[PDB]
Amino acid sequence: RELHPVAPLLDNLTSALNKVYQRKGVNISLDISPEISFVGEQNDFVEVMGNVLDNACKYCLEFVEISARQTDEHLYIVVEDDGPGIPLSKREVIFDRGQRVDTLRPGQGVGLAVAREITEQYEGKIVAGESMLGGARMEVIFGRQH
Ligand SMILES: Nc1ncnc2c1ncn2[C@@H]1O[C@H](COP(=O)(O)OP(=O)(O)NP(=O)(O)O)[C@@H](O)[C@H]1O
Ligand SMILES: [Mg+2]
Repeated sequence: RELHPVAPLLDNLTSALNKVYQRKGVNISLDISPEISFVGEQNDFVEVMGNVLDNACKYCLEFVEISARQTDEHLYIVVEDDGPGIPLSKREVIFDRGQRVDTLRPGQGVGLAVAREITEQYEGKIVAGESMLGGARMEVIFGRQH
């Protein structure tokens, strides 16, 4: 399947988000080596990452960090923020379908339930954890990279 360099896609997403949240002054740092790529449908990668990155910008206090690594069959994108995080007791239910009635602000994404379902199409998943900053750590994993 087609190969998509990750850095440029994340750059496109950040740029769009920097606008939506320009008033908040979120500082988004990226550590994505140039060779890291995503194998699959570009829009799938962007829908998942757009939802996770929008959440980080929305809930952070100021800092958001994005990093990535890849192995032979998997791609790992980690998004960390310095916000309140996701309570231990909620790191499960946030991936289930909820009452998302008209929450369609122009920057809203597909939601985490749908984002996880997309990663599962690639034999992947999304793991909710805690960052060093104490806020959320979301690790997005896509499989089927070989
Ligand atoms: N980075 C984060 N920091 C704190 N809470 C988060 C974070 N990411 C997700 N959540 C929580 O998980 C919930 C569901 O995620 P998601 O499915 O993206 O929400 P949504 O319905 O699309 N609305 P929104 O939280 O504006 O993205 C959110 O409403 C938050 O309560
Ligand atoms: Mg969302």
